[PDB]
Amino acid sequence: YYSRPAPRATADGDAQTKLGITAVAPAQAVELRPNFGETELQAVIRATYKQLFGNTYILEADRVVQAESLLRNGSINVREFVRLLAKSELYKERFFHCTSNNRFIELTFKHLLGRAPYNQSEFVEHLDRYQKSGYDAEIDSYIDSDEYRRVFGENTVPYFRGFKYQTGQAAGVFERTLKLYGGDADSDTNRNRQGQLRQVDPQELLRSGRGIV
Amino acid sequence: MQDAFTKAIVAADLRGSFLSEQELNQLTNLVKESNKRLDAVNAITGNAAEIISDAAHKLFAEQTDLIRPGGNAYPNRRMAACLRDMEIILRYVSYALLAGDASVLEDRCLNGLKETYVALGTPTRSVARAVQLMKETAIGYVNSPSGVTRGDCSALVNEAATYFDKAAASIA
Amino acid sequence: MQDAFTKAIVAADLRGSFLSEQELNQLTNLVKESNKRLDAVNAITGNAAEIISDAAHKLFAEQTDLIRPGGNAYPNRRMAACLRDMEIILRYVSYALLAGDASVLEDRCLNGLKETYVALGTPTRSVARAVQLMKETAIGYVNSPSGVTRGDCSALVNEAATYFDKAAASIA
Amino acid sequence: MQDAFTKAIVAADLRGSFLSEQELNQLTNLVKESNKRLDAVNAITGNAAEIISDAAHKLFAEQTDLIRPGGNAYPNRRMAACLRDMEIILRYVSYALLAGDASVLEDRCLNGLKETYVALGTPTRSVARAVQLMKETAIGYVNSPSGVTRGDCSALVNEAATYFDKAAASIA
Amino acid sequence: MQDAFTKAIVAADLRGSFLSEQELNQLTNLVKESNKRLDAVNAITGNAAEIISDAAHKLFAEQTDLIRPGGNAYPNRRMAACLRDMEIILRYVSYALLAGDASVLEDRCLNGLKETYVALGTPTRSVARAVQLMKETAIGYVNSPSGVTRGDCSALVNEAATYFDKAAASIA
Amino acid sequence: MKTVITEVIASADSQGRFLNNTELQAANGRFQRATASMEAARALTSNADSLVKGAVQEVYNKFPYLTQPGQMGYGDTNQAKCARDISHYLRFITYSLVAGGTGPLDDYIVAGLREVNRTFNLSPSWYIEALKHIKGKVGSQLSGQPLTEANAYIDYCINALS
Amino acid sequence: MKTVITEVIASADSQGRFLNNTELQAANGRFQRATASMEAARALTSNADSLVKGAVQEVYNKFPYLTQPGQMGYGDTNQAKCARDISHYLRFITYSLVAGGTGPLDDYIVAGLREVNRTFNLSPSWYIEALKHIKGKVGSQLSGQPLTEANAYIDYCINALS
Amino acid sequence: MKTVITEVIASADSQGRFLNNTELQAANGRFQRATASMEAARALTSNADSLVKGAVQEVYNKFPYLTQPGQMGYGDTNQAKCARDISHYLRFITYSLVAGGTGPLDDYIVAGLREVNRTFNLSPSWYIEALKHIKGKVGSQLSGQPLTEANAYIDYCINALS
Ligand SMILES: *[C@H](C)[C@H]1/C(=C/c2[nH]c(/C=C3N=C(/C=C4\NC(=O)C(CC)=C4C)C(C)=C\3CCC(=O)O)c(CCC(=O)O)c2C)NC(=O)[C@@H]1C
Ligand SMILES: *[C@H](C)[C@H]1/C(=C/c2[nH]c(/C=C3N=C(/C=C4\NC(=O)C(CC)=C4C)C(C)=C\3CCC(=O)O)c(CCC(=O)O)c2C)NC(=O)[C@@H]1C
Ligand SMILES: *[C@H](C)[C@H]1/C(=C/c2[nH]c(/C=C3N=C(/C=C4\NC(=O)C(CC)=C4C)C(C)=C\3CCC(=O)O)c(CCC(=O)O)c2C)NC(=O)[C@@H]1C
Ligand SMILES: *[C@H](C)[C@H]1/C(=C/c2[nH]c(/C=C3N=C(/C=C4\NC(=O)C(CC)=C4C)C(C)=C\3CCC(=O)O)c(CCC(=O)O)c2C)NC(=O)[C@@H]1C
Ligand SMILES: *[C@H](C)[C@H]1/C(=C/c2[nH]c(/C=C3N=C(/C=C4\NC(=O)C(CC)=C4C)C(C)=C\3CCC(=O)O)c(CCC(=O)O)c2C)NC(=O)[C@@H]1C
Ligand SMILES: *[C@H](C)[C@H]1/C(=C/c2[nH]c(/C=C3N=C(/C=C4\NC(=O)C(CC)=C4C)C(C)=C\3CCC(=O)O)c(CCC(=O)O)c2C)NC(=O)[C@@H]1C
Ligand SMILES: *[C@H](C)[C@H]1/C(=C/c2[nH]c(/C=C3N=C(/C=C4\NC(=O)C(CC)=C4C)C(C)=C\3CCC(=O)O)c(CCC(=O)O)c2C)NC(=O)[C@@H]1C
Ligand SMILES: *[C@H](C)[C@H]1/C(=C/c2[nH]c(/C=C3N=C(/C=C4\NC(=O)C(CC)=C4C)C(C)=C\3CCC(=O)O)c(CCC(=O)O)c2C)NC(=O)[C@@H]1C
Ligand SMILES: *[C@H](C)[C@H]1/C(=C/c2[nH]c(/C=C3N=C(/C=C4\NC(=O)C(CC)=C4C)C(C)=C\3CCC(=O)O)c(CCC(=O)O)c2C)NC(=O)[C@@H]1C
Ligand SMILES: *[C@H](C)[C@H]1/C(=C/c2[nH]c(/C=C3N=C(/C=C4\NC(=O)C(CC)=C4C)C(C)=C\3CCC(=O)O)c(CCC(=O)O)c2C)NC(=O)[C@@H]1C
Ligand SMILES: *[C@H](C)[C@H]1/C(=C/c2[nH]c(/C=C3N=C(/C=C4\NC(=O)C(CC)=C4C)C(C)=C\3CCC(=O)O)c(CCC(=O)O)c2C)NC(=O)[C@@H]1C
Repeated sequence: YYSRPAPRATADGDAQTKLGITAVAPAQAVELRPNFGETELQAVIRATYKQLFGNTYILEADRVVQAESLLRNGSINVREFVRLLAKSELYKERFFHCTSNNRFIELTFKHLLGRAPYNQSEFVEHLDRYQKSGYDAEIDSYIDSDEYRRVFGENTVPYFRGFKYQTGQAAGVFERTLKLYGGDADSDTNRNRQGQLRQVDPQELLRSGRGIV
Repeated sequence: MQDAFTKAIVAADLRGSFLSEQELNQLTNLVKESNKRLDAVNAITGNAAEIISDAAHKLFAEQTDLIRPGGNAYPNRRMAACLRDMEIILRYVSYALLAGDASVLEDRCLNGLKETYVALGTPTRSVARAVQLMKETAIGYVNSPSGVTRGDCSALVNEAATYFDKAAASIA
Repeated sequence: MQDAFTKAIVAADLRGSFLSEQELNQLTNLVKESNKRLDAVNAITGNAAEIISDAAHKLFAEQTDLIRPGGNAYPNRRMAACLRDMEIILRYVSYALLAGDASVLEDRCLNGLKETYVALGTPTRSVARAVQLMKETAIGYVNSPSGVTRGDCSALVNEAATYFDKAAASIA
Repeated sequence: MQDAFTKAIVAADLRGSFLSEQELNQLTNLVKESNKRLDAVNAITGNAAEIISDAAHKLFAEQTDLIRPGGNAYPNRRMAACLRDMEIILRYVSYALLAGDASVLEDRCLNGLKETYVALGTPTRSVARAVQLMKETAIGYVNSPSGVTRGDCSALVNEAATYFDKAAASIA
Repeated sequence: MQDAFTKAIVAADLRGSFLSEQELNQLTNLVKESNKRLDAVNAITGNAAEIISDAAHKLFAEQTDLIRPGGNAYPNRRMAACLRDMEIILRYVSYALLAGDASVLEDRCLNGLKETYVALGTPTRSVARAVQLMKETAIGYVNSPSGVTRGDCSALVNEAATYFDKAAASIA
Repeated sequence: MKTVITEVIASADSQGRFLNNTELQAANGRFQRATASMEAARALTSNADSLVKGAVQEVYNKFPYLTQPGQMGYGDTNQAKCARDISHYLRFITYSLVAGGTGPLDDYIVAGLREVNRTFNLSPSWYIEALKHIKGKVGSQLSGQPLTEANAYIDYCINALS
Repeated sequence: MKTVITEVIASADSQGRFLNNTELQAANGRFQRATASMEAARALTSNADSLVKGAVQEVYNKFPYLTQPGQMGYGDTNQAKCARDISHYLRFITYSLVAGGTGPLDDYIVAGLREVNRTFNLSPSWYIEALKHIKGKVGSQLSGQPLTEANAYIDYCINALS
Repeated sequence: MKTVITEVIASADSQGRFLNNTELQAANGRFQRATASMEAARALTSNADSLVKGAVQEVYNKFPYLTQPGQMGYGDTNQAKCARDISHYLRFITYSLVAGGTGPLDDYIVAGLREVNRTFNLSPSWYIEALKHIKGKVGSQLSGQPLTEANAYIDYCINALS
């Protein structure tokens, strides 16, 4: 009696595999170590490029050789490597110049922290930041922020934190990130028909609190 | 965020007006109850672990299938999640109770919870049930403490209920 | 991104052909106007602060309620947001004007703008209004400068207008 | 992830039971074929580069327009992406073949692919074609190796096919 | 970073003064040479690939051990690095040449380069050599173009040299 | 909005923990104080108007030239505004007292203060005087803790303005 | 420091690419312009002083009350400062013309402008007048492109100040 | 697409600022140069064909064995392709001149160049010759700046190919 196939009889994996989030859910974390083999280096590099650029395809010409060398000497940590990629023509061309600032913020949020944006205020602090100071100062505020430091603070490639309960999460990340992720073959792409557009609808943000400012 | 005080303010602001004397008297009295309010919260926090433990036992006695192979609370990993969730909801409820306002609870905790549960395939109904089971146990403590000055806590008790219920409803 | 030149190229590319001589003559002419074009831009940038300041004053004289409690430009932070936005739009417009193409404006700025405004509860109508108010003031400067060689800027002036208007329309 | 073994387990689990003796004998047999299975994989991997190279040539001979200005495989950048896609698909197929299960292929590789292709405007039909072209060439090698002990690989060959086809279908 | 103009400014600033007329005349004349300056740069950039290719060949003909097992340019991986490095240095040199100032090259590349090379076990000597080999080839082009207006480039040529040499020295 | 109560919740929430004794202690503090705070608010609310008149006025004495034609202080519209504004400051300081935190002040007034003021060429100085003059008057109608509270908040703005 | 030349180098460097035709075109633009720019600088440099006197002065006319005792414009120290400052602004503008970018202006004058001004209670307005008055005078000694250039930079500050 | 004009916009945009003098200077450069650029394009466009024939041809002289049976140069299909390709390269070079930036070249030709070439076993060398031969011919029909421009771009590819 206490052992009997339940009538639902869904597997453990089932719930993830049905959504297509099976790889990202408890994502694996890639760390660069104090002395690195030639393969660890090349894993880290592949993982960064895949996560920052959103599984969009980076050719052989697109790669940035210098940043990778500095990463090989030990002269920059992985966290610095991430900033160099993020502050780069190639990133800016894909997720910044073609989209709207509302679209970019949600992208960078996803790229540099696997979650989607928790609420409407997150858009206010990051849009005003951008008018006051550069793009660059904005990008820094992400890597500089404590949440980036607290998880994957140094020598760890950023990984999706969405799709798993994180402390101080808002509800309705889960759904929001599902709008952003959309499967292992999907990729956000500057160059698709109808351009680069926000998936996260603006009314669901307000659904989480909206204070004054 | 928001709470009882802040809220009343905001209202007042849109009228563009100083606070009504009547309105002050809401807050004035709200203050007076503070001490009661606090003890209420304290009681929950103090008994937290238990509240859950209890509720769970009852939940699983009722819906045997959850813990059967293929059910939603099986295997361990899932079970763990389910416990974790209960706790969270509780945590928020408490928060609200102190604030004297649902908001905090609605925004961080409830809003979009349903949809999550749907996508996962977790049965919303059962979740709701658990929340109630919790409710009852919790009130149990709020209402029957030791070493507190005896008096009437009903007002608070009911508000507590409401919070639990908003939870139950929105999840369900 | 894109601009007048690049655009024509792209078109040509899909046909698979060298640029038509006719088409060159569009660009050839475009070059000739450059100097005018530039000064136009320069005029906007030079007067930027003012342009906005002005437009705002007028906007608020008209729609008194925006600045009243309950309106959208109240309180301070909202007013600041509103000012900031106006400026941005302007910034882009200028960009376009130099490029000789709407694109930059459409893609960075206009795309999604309406819906944002909606979600927030910002009244799109008023936004549009502000854009126009700006338009007129801006043209004012473009068209009446000091120390510049006298000639006809109309062609540029109109294109400027169009940009402003695309803005107004898509927001509205 | 999943594979033949793991899968059978999971099935067994939902029934709530130890593995049927009958069911073991599926796996027992599966093991025996291993060696064949392996060589199959080895053959693909060994010839990878070529498989693709080949398939491509044929694909472009057929669908001339892809490589014409305005088509999907033009210019270089695009062409490169298309080769690369072909490789990825192949890679997965191989993986599956070893696992003895489609899953890996469906989840990592095919999942989302259609929609992507749509958004890009890439013509799904042609993609499917390419996959087949690959299929045939690949089987070619699997089935005609050198220095391997002679025997019957059909069973494996067909399963290989199926994988390719799941691919073709889901893309298309 | 810095360049000829900026530099002079900065100096002037610390004195607290407007630019001396004498000092202007440095810049005035610097401008005049621009055209020459530019073509110089253009020549390097145009021939880049070659410059390196060449220098390398010569470098390895001389120091055969670098390419032998146990040497520093072996195996492939290392060789690649070595080529890459040469190029970089070149790139920076060019930059300087345009700026009309050493600063950019030294700060971005040279400052710390020696020590790196040391820690790795790269023989700084050889690196320096390569830089020179490059120098000569490069000058070769700068100084012998076709279809440029004939005149004297010496002044620029020498400055070019110096840059190369700062490189050679700091590395060595 | 930042009040005592909201903050402790926030902090508790971030760490992912239940409200324990630590936070309640803090809360308690807010509630005990309230009695004084509340009193102060009742006092300001009542004399509002009079405070406002006095302030506006003051400003003009302090900066005569404002009332001259072609200036900002000149012509009724502006005077009306000037009044309004100070009334807004007055209502919000009262809100803060009651809310038991700077919160109301911060987002409603302090946020974006600078840029607003820059774009419309409102000189902080003015406001300040207004406030000071107020502070002085309040320094009669109130006493003891009630007073102290009133000050705190009034100042908080002075500092934000400057 | 941002000048045309520095920027293209920077951009080239970031991408990790040689300076190609694209950038040189840009450079060419600068240096062609320089001839006009340089001229303008020679003109400002020479009349510096006179421009400064005139400006400082102007400000006082515009804001009489400043010269009254107990104000900022009052007492020589302050006048000296006021002079100094205006001269500094002019010096950066001259530098920028020569450098061929806003660079010099941005780093000396603009960055931190606000907070300085806030903490010492310098009203932007003043500076502005100074500049405007200047602009007007410059609008005589110069003409054509030289003039245009001078303006651009002068304005750039007006905008930054406001 | 990278042209002078797009870049300055981009740079302006990143910093979040209006186009100031700095950028316009740069733009100006692009426009003045255009006249030469444009001329060059008209010249290449006209002689296209002839250049192409000559090039293709050259390649074969340079690498006789290609025309032998069982090789890549052999059989008309391949020759047709070879023609096509060189013609494509020429069209992009003309496009760049007009656009006033490498942009067009980068995106069509360069990006993905390597891998394409690898997978189909096209030897860069070939293309190169084609180009060189071209460069030589162009070195007659053009002169002065027009020429210089043409070269720059042609080379840019040589470098990318190698
Ligand atoms: C227990 C009473 C019931 C139950 C719970 C349950 N939940 C999950 C999985 C998740 N639960 C959440 C929920 C939250 N995310 C939030 O942000 C909040 C508060 C705002 C909650 C409460 C999430 C995100 C997950 C998925 C990720 C994770 O594991 O952390 C499961 C497991 C289902 C799965 O496949 O993941 C379960 C079982 N379900 C029951 O059976 C009980 C009735
Ligand atoms: C209500 C569910 C229960 C109850 C409560 C009750 N409490 C009091 C009085 C006080 N309770 C507290 C508790 C705190 N004050 C604080 O500052 C903190 C945080 C550190 C706590 C935990 C205090 C200090 C008082 C005042 C002194 C006292 O103990 O009485 C009362 C008395 C009525 C009042 O308004 O104060 C009551 C009724 N009584 C019930 O019926 C339930 C058991
Ligand atoms: C001013 C004329 C009107 C006004 C504006 C207003 N806007 C917001 C909020 C936002 N506006 C935007 C604008 C943009 N997003 C972009 O990406 C771009 C282009 C780069 C623009 C121009 C965005 C992002 C927001 C949200 C973030 C924020 O809050 O700043 C508000 C505030 C709304 C609120 O309730 O929070 C306002 C007031 N509103 C008016 O009343 C004027 C008519
Ligand atoms: C048009 C809105 C108004 C106007 C413009 C105008 N400008 C010129 C000529 C020139 N203007 C410039 C301006 C620039 N060129 C640059 O390189 C830059 C940035 C560094 C600017 C600001 C230049 C250099 C010229 C040429 C020389 C000159 O000043 O004459 C004209 C004349 C037409 C022509 O250039 O062929 C005109 C009409 N003047 C008006 O009347 C309009 C109100
Ligand atoms: C080639 C046989 C056919 C073809 C394919 C094609 N694909 C793209 C672009 C993309 N393809 C993918 C797909 C994947 N990403 C993955 O990770 C996987 C496996 C898990 C796949 C299969 C993606 C994401 C892109 C975008 C890449 C990017 O943005 O850099 C193109 C290029 C289209 C474009 O405009 O970029 C092409 C051509 N299309 C054909 O015409 C062939 C028949
Ligand atoms: C099938 C497509 C073709 C074929 C295969 C075939 N292979 C064997 C036997 C073996 N092949 C291997 C290969 C491996 N074993 C390993 O451990 C590894 C990885 C390190 C490899 C590559 C081995 C070890 C064996 C056993 C000895 C042997 O090679 O003969 C058979 C024989 C049947 C059997 O082993 O049960 C066959 C048929 N032969 C063909 O002609 C098919 C087209
Ligand atoms: C070639 C002429 C000689 C040579 C070079 C060589 N270098 C390395 C390793 C590195 N090269 C560099 C240099 C730079 N990286 C940068 O970012 C810059 C600009 C600031 C430079 C100039 C660095 C720092 C490394 C390490 C990172 C990497 O490997 O990419 C090697 C390989 C040695 C090793 O163990 O890494 C070599 C061979 N040495 C020779 O033999 C030639 C004489
Ligand atoms: C010096 C290393 C060799 C040389 C150079 C040289 N150049 C000129 C004149 C010019 N050079 C240019 C070139 C450019 N101007 C630009 O704007 C750009 C980038 C887009 C370049 C590359 C120009 C335009 C001129 C002006 C006249 C012309 O038609 O070239 C000279 C003549 C002196 C002068 O400065 O005008 C010289 C000597 N020629 C040699 O023989 C040297 C070996
Ligand atoms: C009083 C010391 C001086 C004065 C005031 C005055 N104010 C304005 C314009 C504005 N006043 C404010 C201030 C606020 N509005 C808010 O929403 C808040 C926060 C709740 C405050 C503090 C605002 C925002 C404006 C600008 C737009 C508007 O019209 O509301 C003016 C008009 C200036 C102008 O139109 O440019 C004046 C004159 N008047 C005096 O006599 C004193 C010098
Ligand atoms: C002139 C219109 C008015 C005036 C001005 C005045 N300024 C100060 C003090 C400072 N002014 C500045 C400005 C600058 N210092 C710099 O280094 C730069 C950038 C190059 C600038 C623009 C600064 C920084 C100060 C602070 C202290 C100092 O003297 O350096 C005063 C003194 C005010 C005080 O209390 O500190 C005055 C009066 N003087 C007048 O008469 C006009 C009203
Ligand atoms: C000419 C020097 C030699 C030659 C060429 C040749 N090319 C191919 C195949 C391709 N050539 C290209 C080139 C381009 N197509 C583009 O879209 C672009 C960017 C605008 C370029 C540069 C491409 C992409 C292909 C591959 C696909 C196709 O068929 O077009 C071949 C055929 C190789 C094959 O394997 O089929 C040949 C032979 N022919 C000669 O005679 C010279 C040796």
